Amino acid sequence: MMQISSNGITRLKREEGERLKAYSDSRGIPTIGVGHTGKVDGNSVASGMTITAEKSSELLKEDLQWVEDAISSLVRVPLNQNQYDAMCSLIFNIGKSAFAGSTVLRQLNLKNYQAAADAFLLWKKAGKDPDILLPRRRRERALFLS
Amino acid sequence: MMQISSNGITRLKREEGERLKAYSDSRGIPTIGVGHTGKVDGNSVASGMTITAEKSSELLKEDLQWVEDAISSLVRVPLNQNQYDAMCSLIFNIGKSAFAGSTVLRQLNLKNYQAAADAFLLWKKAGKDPDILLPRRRRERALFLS
Ligand SMILES: [Cl-]
Ligand SMILES: [Cl-]
Ligand SMILES: [Mg+2]
Ligand SMILES: [Sm+3]
Ligand SMILES: [Sm+3]
Ligand SMILES: [Sm+3]
Repeated sequence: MMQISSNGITRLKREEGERLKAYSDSRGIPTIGVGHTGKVDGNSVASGMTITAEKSSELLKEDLQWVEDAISSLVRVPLNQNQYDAMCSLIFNIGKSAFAGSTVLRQLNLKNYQAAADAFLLWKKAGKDPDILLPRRRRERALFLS
Repeated sequence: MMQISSNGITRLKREEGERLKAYSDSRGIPTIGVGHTGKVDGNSVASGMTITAEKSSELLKEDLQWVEDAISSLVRVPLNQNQYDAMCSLIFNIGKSAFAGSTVLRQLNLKNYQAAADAFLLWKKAGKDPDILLPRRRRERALFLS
């Protein structure tokens, strides 16, 4: 079945940021790679853990299973690989419940692909800045339409 | 099985912050209550949604089930309610994986309850600030020991 591509992983890494040495996120959660909070090689992520870029990518591919599963369960129209990779990036950011209720999903399921692409641009607010995610949304939209 | 107390809910709300009007968090995820990002009454959280404090408590108890499950799974020794409530607050913050690997847990299962309490104070860093969570940890430690 369809899964994120290597291009999709590179682009997502470059939107999210990669950190190959464990750190504490802004809430206090030990994290490594691209948002990996679970174990690595059977150990809890903790200060002192390092990983390779290969490991970071393989951890991300596994952590995306909920995203891929959301696409499979909710999306009822065909997606090309660029569309799929762009959707993975959006959903990994905004989360499953936000995606489930989104205009992106509604439009895609109507086979209104251009309108679905445009509706990425709605997911632009974070905190006190109403458009800080808009550049990322524009890049994802461009990937979708590629 | 054990469950969080009313006092434990009140204290956790104080630590986390409760927001009765939907907002977009620092990452862009629609959120309401005490960190609830899932659906509310069957619908996605979205701008303009407001909930009551009692609904916020209901959603928090739903969102704490993984925390209570983690304590039940991992801790094999007796806990009084204050200890339990403090642990709920720590874990809800640092996550299950971090707790599973922690000195808090290892010490607790050895029945070194004072050493477990003091190990709360290790979970103090977030982002680039080495001690930003220390005041919260001290309050949780005080609850644990009370
Ligand atoms: Cl692993
Ligand atoms: Cl309500
Ligand atoms: Mg799947
Ligand atoms: Sm490999
Ligand atoms: Sm898997
Ligand atoms: Sm500080």
